[PDB]
Amino acid sequence: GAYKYIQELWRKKQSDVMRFLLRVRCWQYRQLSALHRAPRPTRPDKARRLGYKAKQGYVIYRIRVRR
Amino acid sequence: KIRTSPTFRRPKTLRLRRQPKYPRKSAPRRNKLDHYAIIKFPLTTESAMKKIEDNNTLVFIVDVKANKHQIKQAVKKLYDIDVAKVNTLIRPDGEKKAYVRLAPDYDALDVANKIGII
Amino acid sequence: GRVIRGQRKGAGSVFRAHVKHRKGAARLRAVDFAERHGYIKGIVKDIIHDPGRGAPLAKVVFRDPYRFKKRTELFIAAEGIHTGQFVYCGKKAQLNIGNVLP
Amino acid sequence: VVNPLFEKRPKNFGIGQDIQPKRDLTRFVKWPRYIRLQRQRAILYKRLKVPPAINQFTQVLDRQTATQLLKLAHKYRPETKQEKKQRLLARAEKKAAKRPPVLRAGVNTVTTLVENKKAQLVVIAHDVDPIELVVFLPALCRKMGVPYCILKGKARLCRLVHRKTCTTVAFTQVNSEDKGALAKLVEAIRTNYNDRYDEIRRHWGGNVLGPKSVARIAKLEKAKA
RNA sequence: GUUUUUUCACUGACCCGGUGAGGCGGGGGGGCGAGCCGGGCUCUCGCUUCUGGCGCCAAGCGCCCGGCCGGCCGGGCGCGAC
Repeated sequence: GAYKYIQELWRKKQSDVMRFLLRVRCWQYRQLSALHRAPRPTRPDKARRLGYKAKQGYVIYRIRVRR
Repeated sequence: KIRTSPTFRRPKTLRLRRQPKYPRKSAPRRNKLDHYAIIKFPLTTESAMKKIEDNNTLVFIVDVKANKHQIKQAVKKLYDIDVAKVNTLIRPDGEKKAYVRLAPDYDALDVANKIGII
Repeated sequence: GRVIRGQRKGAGSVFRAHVKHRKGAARLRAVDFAERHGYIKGIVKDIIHDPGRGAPLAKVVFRDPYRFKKRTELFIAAEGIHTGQFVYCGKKAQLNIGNVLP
Repeated sequence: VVNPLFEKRPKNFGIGQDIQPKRDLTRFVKWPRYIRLQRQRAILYKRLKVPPAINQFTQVLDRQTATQLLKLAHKYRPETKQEKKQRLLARAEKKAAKRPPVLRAGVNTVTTLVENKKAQLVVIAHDVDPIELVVFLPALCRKMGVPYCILKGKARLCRLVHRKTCTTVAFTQVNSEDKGALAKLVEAIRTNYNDRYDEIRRHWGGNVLGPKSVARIAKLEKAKA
């Protein structure tokens, strides 16, 4: 099943693959506004767990909090 | 085809007009400032009855919202008469007083018998 | 426990500059192709007094190298500038007074 | 015959002498924040040392082979929404009065039949935006002996199915007549991905500077020789 | 090789300055200088400085393309403006 392969792939955030993807997206997300609508979940897999079904009426925003 | 200006201005996108699937309110709210509801009562004051006999006018008490145009039809529609001009002042009481100067083809003191003031 | 005068000066409202009759921001002309690779000619219109500046300014009206309009820049007036003097600005412009170059 | 008034009136676009013409400024436009953003994302992919699990979606099936796989994949359209209705009229003919092979779309219903070895071929799309959906799949097919191929476009792979986009497409069992073309597609795929995956694992993307920064190194090479 | 690590420039986040983000970087066509008996090259400039005018909405040279009776009544597209 596809989701379990993305599941453990998101647990190796220290990896060469995910030290690139979390670094070039963290670039990308700073250039967009502080609080805007994401067209989809960045993680389909993680949103599966938290109850997001990909039907009409479910909304996902991508907001930043100053650290 | 090349960008002639160095500023990307937003392109003029098509917009559609309001086609309502239901009207918001069921009917249009009726004209509550009628020609009866705009002129309350004519003043029968000695100063007013002087103004009617001396200056070819009538003195009405008018609803505070009224224009000089609305009165110019209000006195025309209800008394079959014409108006030279209207001079509206709001009294210290808080009500409007229209000095409806009648055109000289009609008589002011004679039409005061029609409205029933003496 | 009262704030000192310098701390109050930093805030604003009262210790701000009186920029009403100030005849504008004394700055150069913006760099473009007619500054970097060659020169451009613009005439000195009138030397003028800026209230809140010891030195006078100069309305130097250049022709716009791109648009039909005619641009006007508030320069710091060099000593020996006069009205109707041609002030040239850019790389290939000469080395004399007012004549700005890199 | 000729008109002597018709005069050549030329312009001298030398600096200051005459006004400039309406020439190309496309590459000096202040673009919207989203157009600037997506462009210098594509640039960071070309500068930053891209790890080879992401770079393997640049090694794509070429122009000549892509259309050949789509040709046979166009035989196996999963039925249209209105073709669905046309099966349940062939139903109450027998009641009142086996299935043909298709493609299997998505990452779930492909990767559940890569370990199972019920896929004779996998068709990966290269431009899945949250890449992690697919990153594992080129590696997965190498272990289970399923020939994986990567295509240029998730939309054009989503054309074969009746949707907007589709990430992956697999062949389970095919028509006994049309095994020939399906088997010849495998050899050009298997010997271009699966037989050399350990070469794909040592294949780094980006680390290429700007073309005026690359062209300044050439100046610092042509000065000492 | 692997890491600790001083030292040069690298850009790619990140910061700054200007702009109405208007010609940036390579390369070529085109002019000044250098070397071989029309020849193929190493590098330089690339158009406005004698005066309180004028300059925008292209002339020019190409090429297809609308009628009526190969001759008569126009629009569009390229260099010009690599």
